[PDB]
Amino acid sequence: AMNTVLELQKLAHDNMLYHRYLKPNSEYYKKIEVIYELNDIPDTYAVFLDNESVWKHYHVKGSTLPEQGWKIHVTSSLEDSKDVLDKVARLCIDKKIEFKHLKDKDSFMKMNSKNANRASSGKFITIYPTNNEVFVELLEMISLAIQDFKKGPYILNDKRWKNSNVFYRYGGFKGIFNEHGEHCIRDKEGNLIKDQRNPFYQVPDFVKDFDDYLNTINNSRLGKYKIETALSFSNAGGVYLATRKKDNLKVIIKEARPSAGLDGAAQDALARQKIEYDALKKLKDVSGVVNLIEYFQEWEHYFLVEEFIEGRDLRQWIAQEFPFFEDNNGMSNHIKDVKMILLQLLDLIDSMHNQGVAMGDLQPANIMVTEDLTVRIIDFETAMPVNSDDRPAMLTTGFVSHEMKVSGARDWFGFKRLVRYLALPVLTSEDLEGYLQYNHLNWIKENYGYEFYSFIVDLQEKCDKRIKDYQTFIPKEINLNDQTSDFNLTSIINKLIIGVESSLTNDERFINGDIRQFEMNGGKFNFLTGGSGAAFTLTKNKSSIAEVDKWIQSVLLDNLPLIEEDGLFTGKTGILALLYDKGYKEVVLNELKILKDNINQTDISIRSGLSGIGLFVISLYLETENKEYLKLAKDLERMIKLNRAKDKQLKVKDWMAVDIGVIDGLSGVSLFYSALYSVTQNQKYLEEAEVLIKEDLESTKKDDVTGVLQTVDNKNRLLPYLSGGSIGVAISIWFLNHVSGQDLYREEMNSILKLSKTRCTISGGLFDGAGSFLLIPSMVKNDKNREVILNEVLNLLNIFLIEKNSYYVYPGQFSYRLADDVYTGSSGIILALMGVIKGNPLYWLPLVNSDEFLARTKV
Ligand SMILES: Nc1ncnc2c1ncn2[C@@H]1O[C@H](COP(=O)(O)OP(=O)(O)OP(=O)(O)O)[C@@H](O)[C@H]1O
Ligand SMILES: [Ca+2]
Repeated sequence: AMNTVLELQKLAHDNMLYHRYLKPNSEYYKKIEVIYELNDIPDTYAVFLDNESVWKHYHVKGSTLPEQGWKIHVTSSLEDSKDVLDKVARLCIDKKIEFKHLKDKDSFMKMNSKNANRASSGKFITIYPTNNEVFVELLEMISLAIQDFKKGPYILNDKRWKNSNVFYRYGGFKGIFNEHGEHCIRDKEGNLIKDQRNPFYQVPDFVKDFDDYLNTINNSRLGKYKIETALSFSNAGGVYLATRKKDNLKVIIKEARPSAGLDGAAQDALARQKIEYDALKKLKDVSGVVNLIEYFQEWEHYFLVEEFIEGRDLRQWIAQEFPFFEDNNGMSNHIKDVKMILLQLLDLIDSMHNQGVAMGDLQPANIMVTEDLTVRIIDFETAMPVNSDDRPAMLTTGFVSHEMKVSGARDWFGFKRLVRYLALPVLTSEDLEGYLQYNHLNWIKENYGYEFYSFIVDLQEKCDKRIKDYQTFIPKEINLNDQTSDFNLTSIINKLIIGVESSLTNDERFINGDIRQFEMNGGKFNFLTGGSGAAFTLTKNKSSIAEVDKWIQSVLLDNLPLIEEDGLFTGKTGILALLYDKGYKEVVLNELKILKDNINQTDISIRSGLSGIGLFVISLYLETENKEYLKLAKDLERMIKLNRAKDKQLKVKDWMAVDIGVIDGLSGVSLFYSALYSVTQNQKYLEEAEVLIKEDLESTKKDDVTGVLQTVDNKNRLLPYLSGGSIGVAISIWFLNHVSGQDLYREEMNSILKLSKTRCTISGGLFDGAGSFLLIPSMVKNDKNREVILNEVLNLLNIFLIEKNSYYVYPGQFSYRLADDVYTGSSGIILALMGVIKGNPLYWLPLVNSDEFLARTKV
C-alpha cells in the first residue's frame, strides 16, 4: 500500500542562489538577511552551534558516543516546531542523551523547502543513543511524548517507527571522510564504506540482522496507470509521466507530500496542489489551460492527474527555435511565429481573468507550444484570484516588478516582459531594466525593422492598459535616441574603467561582483570574483593607483596567508601575479616556497587546479630567471600525469563548471603543456598539449546548417562560452599554435570563429555569456577579417553595455544586478577588450607581467 508510493522516489528521470542576493534598492548583488531558545539547561550539557551550518548541538557531560550506529530523527510541522522541540529536548536532557536540532526558523525553512534535498528533508532533531538498547528504548519514549502532535514531513532516508513522527536510520554519528567521496562509515574489514544518504531507506550490509530485528517490533486508484518515468523531483513530491492502463492516455501525475516542500509563504506541497486543482476546475472550459483528469489520495501522498500536453515550454522553444545564428537575411519566420504565439497568449490571459483567476507566474517555463504552435499554460500552483493584492509565494525574477501589486496585474507585467523576451531572449531584472530596456528595444528595432518593433511596443502598451484596470501604474517615457552603441574599443575600456572607479566598495571585497564573492572560499579576494581581479585590471590601465595600493596594504596582504586554496582563479596564485606586478617581490618569493608543499594534489583545472597553478609558475619563471620555478613547474606536470593515470574523469566543484574546455577541462590543461614546451623545447610537452585538445574536440558537435562548432556536455547541451564551450577550446588551439609555429586544427578553429555570428546570449559575462565572444577577434590575425568579426561581437556586447551617467557599467549574471569582477562584470570585459587591441586571447589570465607573456612564449 505505502511501499508503492515510496518506491516512486526511486525512479530514474531525464542559480536559484541569485534570489538571496536581490537586496531591494541596490544595483549590486547583496545578501538578503533574515530562533529556538530553550531555557533551564543543566550544566552537564554543552550547547553550541555549527561553524557555518544549520544545527545546534546539545553535547552531554564528557561522554563519548560511537563514531557510527543507529540514530533517531524526529520530524515536525513548522507550526509545531517549538512545541515539539520542548517535549523532545526536555526528555533527552532528563536522560542525558546527546542530540541536535536545526538552529532557527530560517534553517527549518531551508531544509524543508520545495527544492531542499530529499534525503536531508524532514530531519528536524537528530538523537544519538549511546548503544542499541537505549536506541530501542528511546523509540518508544519519544513517540510516547510526541503522540498528540500533527504528522510532519516524512523523512525519505529513514524508516518510520509505527505511525509516529519518530524515524530511524543507521549511519555516521561523526563525519568520517575519505579521499574520494563525502561522509562515510566504518566496515568490519576495509573500513571505508560510504554513508548512503538517498531518498529511500537503506541498510549497511554488516548490521542487516539488527534491522531484521527492528522490523519485528516495528508494527488502488493509482494502480490504474503505468508510471513510466519521472520528469522531475523536488522535496514537495515527484512529477511523473504515466499511461492510463487499458486506454493508453498519456497523463501527468503531480505528487504532493503533506507537510513537505515549504515555500516563502510557508505553504506546503498539499496547499499548492489544492490551489492548482481549484484553478484548473475554474478553467475547465478555457481550452488553453491544461485539463485535470482526477484527484486522489494514495497512502499519505496526494496525486493530481492531468492532461499530458505534447510540445515544449517557451524556454525550450526559445533555445531550439530562436534564430541565434546570423545566416544573412532571415528573421521573418521568427517574426511570424512570435506574433502567432503572443496573440494567442494575450487571448488566453483574457480568458483566465474573465474566469476570475490569475495564473500567478506568467513566464516562459509555464507557457507551452505544440508542434503547430498552439499555446497552452501549465502549473497553476501560483494561481490567485484576480484583484487579490496578497504577497506572492514566489517571484520569477526577470518577469516581475515590485511596482505590481495586484495578481491580475502581475500576469500582464510578466506577459509584457515575455513579449519583448521572445524578440530578444535576454534576461533582465527590474533593477537593471531601467537601463537595458533601451539596449534591448534599440537592438530589436535595428535587427527586425520598424514594423516588428512597433508591433512589440503596441502590444506592450496594451499590457500597460490591462494593468491600469487593476491598479495605479504609469510607466516611464521612451525616447530610444538617448541610448547609443559604442564601437570604439578604447572608449569602451576607458568608460568601463571610470565605471569601476565610481563603484569601489570601501570594504574588503574592493568591488561588487558575482554572488560567489559570498558563496565561495576566497571569493572576496581572488581573481575570479574578488578584489584582485579589479585591482589587476585597474593596474593594467594605470588607474586608481592609490586606491589599489591601500586595498593591497590594508586588506589583501593580511588575507593572503589565510587563503587556503592555491588556485589561479579561486586561490593564491592569481593574487600573487597581481602582487608581483605591484612590486611585492619578497611576499611572492615567500609564498612560492610554501607552494610545493601544501596541496599539490588531484584538481588539474585552470580554474582551481595544478594546470592553472603551473601556468602561473611558468609565467613567474619567465619573469625571474630562477630555475627553482621551472623545477616546480616540472613537479606539477608529473603530478598532472599521475592524476591522469589514476583516472581520466574530472571533478567539478562549481555549479556552472563543465568538465570540458579551457576553464575546468582538458583544453585548459593543454595551456600549461604548451607553455612548458615554450620554456623547455621538450617535444613531449607539445605532444601532450595536442593530445589534450584532441580529447576535448571529441566532445564537440558541428551544426549542419550553420557551420558552427560547439562543445556538447553530459546533458546534450551545446556550449560556445569561454567556460565550458568551444571558444575556450579555440584559445588553447591558438596558444598551441603560438608556441609551436604551426596551424593545427585550422578546420575546427574556422568553425569556432563562426560563433561571431551569434545574435544574442542569455547573459553578458566573460565566462558564461557575451563577453566570451570578445575573445574571438583576438584569435584572428588577418586585419580585414578581424574587422568584420569585431563589429559583430560589438553588436553583441552592446546588448549588455550600460551607459550610466557619462561612463559605462556592466551587468552580472542574468543581468539581475551590476558586477565589476572578472567572472561576470566589467573587469573581465575590460581585459577581453584589451586582449583585442593587443591580439592577445590570453589577456584575461592573471599571469606575471602578462604584457610580455606572448612575446616570451612565441615559437
Ligand atoms: N501537463 C503537462 N504536460 C507536459 N509536460 C508537463 C506538464 N506539466 C508539467 N510538465 C513538465 O514536467 C516537468 C516537471 O514539471 P515541474 O512542475 O516539476 O517543473 P520543474 O522541474 O520545476 O521545471 P522548470 O524548471 O521548467 O519549472 C517540466 O519539464 C514541465 O514543463
Ligand atoms: Ca514548474
